[PDB]
Amino acid sequence: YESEEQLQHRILTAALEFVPAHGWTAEAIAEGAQSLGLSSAAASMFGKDGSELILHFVTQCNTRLTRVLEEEQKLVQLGQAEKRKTDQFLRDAVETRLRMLIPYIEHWPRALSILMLPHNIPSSLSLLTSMVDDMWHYAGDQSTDFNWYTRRAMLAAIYNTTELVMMQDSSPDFEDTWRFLENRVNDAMNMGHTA
Ligand SMILES: CC(C)=CCC/C(C)=C/CC/C(C)=C/CO
Ligand SMILES: CC(C)=CCC/C(C)=C/CC/C(C)=C\CO
Ligand SMILES: CC(C)=CCC/C(C)=C/CO
Repeated sequence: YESEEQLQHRILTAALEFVPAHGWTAEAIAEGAQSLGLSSAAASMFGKDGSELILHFVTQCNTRLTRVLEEEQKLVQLGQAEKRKTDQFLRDAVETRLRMLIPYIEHWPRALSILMLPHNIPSSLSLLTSMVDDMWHYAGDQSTDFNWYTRRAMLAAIYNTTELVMMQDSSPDFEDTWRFLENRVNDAMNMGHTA
């Protein structure tokens, strides 16, 4: 027994395994359904342009991030890890989140162009905003903050800038991307005295 919303969630999760081979397409969705033992006809629950699969992927990545940040916070509470200052915390959080893209990196510029279509932009912006909100919550944010916008605008700019750099990066294990991110974070957290 399971609801329709749950059923569609499970199919789209399974479809992700096939995006590397087939792109953000109905074909990936149909392979996902079949990999679960359902009919390929279950792809007909979804559109053809890939928007639902991509938005599903972004949401899932944001959920995985919060679970990672929760786990890391628990290590801190048990005395197994140091509490990181904000610059290192943010660098690690953005890296954790962007690494989730590595298996899909050849397809990620295409996904970004689809997330920017007019009918997707409100949802893509909500998801970005929720992501940076979450990151700041675990970085130690207070419920009430006069710097609410500045913090989120800055962190969104670091994230998106680094994402663009990563789509050009051929260095081993994206070395050059994480060095860029480190510099962007260090400069944003100490903007008054940057080079
Ligand atoms: C603020 C503008 C103009 C674009 C950002 C919206 C966008 C392209 C989001 C892509 C997906 C993303 C970065 C998700 C993070 O949760
Ligand atoms: C690759 C495509 C089609 C779009 C790039 C995604 C965006 C919106 C990048 C701009 C984000 C940025 C560099 C800073 C925050 O606005
Ligand atoms: C774009 C901003 C600042 C917030 C997301 C818009 C919104 C309230 C969506 C409801 O799901």
